[PDB]
Amino acid sequence: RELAILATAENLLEDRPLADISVDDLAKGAGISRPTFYFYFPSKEAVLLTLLDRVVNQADMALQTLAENPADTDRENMWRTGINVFFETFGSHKAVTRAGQAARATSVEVAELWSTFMQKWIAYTAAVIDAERDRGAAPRTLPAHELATALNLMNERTLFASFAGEQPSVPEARVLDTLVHIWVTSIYGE
Amino acid sequence: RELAILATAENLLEDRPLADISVDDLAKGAGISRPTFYFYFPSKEAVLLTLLDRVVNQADMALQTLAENPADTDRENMWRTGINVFFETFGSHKAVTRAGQAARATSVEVAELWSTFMQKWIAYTAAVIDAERDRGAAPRTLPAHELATALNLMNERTLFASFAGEQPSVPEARVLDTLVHIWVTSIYGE
Ligand SMILES: CC(C)N1CCC2(CC1)CC(=O)c1cc(-c3ccc(C(=O)NCc4ccccc4)cc3)ccc1O2
Ligand SMILES: CC(C)N1CCC2(CC1)CC(=O)c1cc(-c3ccc(C(=O)NCc4ccccc4)cc3)ccc1O2
Repeated sequence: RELAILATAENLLEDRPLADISVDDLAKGAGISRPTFYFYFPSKEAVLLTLLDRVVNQADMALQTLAENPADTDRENMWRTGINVFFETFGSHKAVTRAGQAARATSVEVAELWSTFMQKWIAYTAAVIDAERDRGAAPRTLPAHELATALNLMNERTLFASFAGEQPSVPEARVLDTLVHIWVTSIYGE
Repeated sequence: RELAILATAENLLEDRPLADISVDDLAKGAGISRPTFYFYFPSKEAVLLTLLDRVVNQADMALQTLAENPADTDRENMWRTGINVFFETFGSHKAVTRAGQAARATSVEVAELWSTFMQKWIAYTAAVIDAERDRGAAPRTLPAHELATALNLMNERTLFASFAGEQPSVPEARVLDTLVHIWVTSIYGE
């Protein structure tokens, strides 16, 4: 029933925003009463928070698997494989991504959830850039953590604008090549 | 009196969000009645739209002046000078920038205003990258317009996160050097 509320909410977010979705709409869809819904979730906001949490953790766990299982290819394809975890994971959950992003303005818990994982992904990127510099593969240019921060923020804004079909945006079919180019040139360039 | 409403609103946005500012608060501050306020502006939303419009046009006009008056320095400093128009202009109007950005979620007019200028600044960046490639200064890598789009979206997200003191963010004293590095390496790198 928890899963049916989550699936119903993800389905309804494809067609319209959270503002335009009611607890009644969510309960109706999961085959339960308004009061039974409130046993599982304090609000329609708490339902989005859970969905965004699953997407963010799915992305995180897939990046952990990648880190532990290095791909055997040139650095450019190694980087593409990694940026692709975020392209595929968030790109398979566009509605939750769109509404998760809006909800950062209004929800302290969503803002904190996003803040914690971005800190984690930036720190991993900084550690990878430092390891590439120690092994002599990348030159010592910007502070690694400041470079990693800007490249992660770029990816957040650029992936999400592509997913939303925003004007302006990189066409979704071109966004992965675009971000890999900028990571590789900015990390390895003198 | 229009100017006094605008100045009052900019002042009040330093201390709290638009949601927490009333028409009465804006009228009080400009030394006028609620009804006299509504002669000048249909809403507190229309007041933000005007303020964001002044900032965006101040940025645009400063970039036009730069384009017409090339700085006489190496390419790296030419690019820094340009990114600095956005750093200084939006950085001198942090509260309007912060609330202008939030208001994109809720205001079609703010979303369209932002969309028009980003299209204009991306097109200028694409034309500059193409001119650098025609003169043999930059290699033909990514489509210029897709590169320009990603670099402009990076700058929007990275400048605004710095201004807001977001976690995570590039410290404001480091953000200009960070974006110039990534523009120069991604535009001139092979
Ligand atoms: C060549 C060798 C030295 N590398 C190859 C790559 C790897 C191991 C060592 C393995 C990997 O996969 C990898 C991945 C990231 C990464 C990618 C993208 C984001 C990213 O886009 N985050 C912003 C974001 C968040 C949420 C929504 C949208 C955007 C973050 C980190 C960094 C470093 C890596 O090292
Ligand atoms: C070396 C020679 C070939 N160039 C030198 C630079 C120049 C002439 C030719 C002159 C210039 O000043 C210049 C500036 C931009 C520019 C910079 C930043 C943004 C930018 O950050 N926009 C996103 C944004 C919007 C609003 C808030 C925050 C961020 C856009 C365009 C591009 C191209 C230029 O050509």
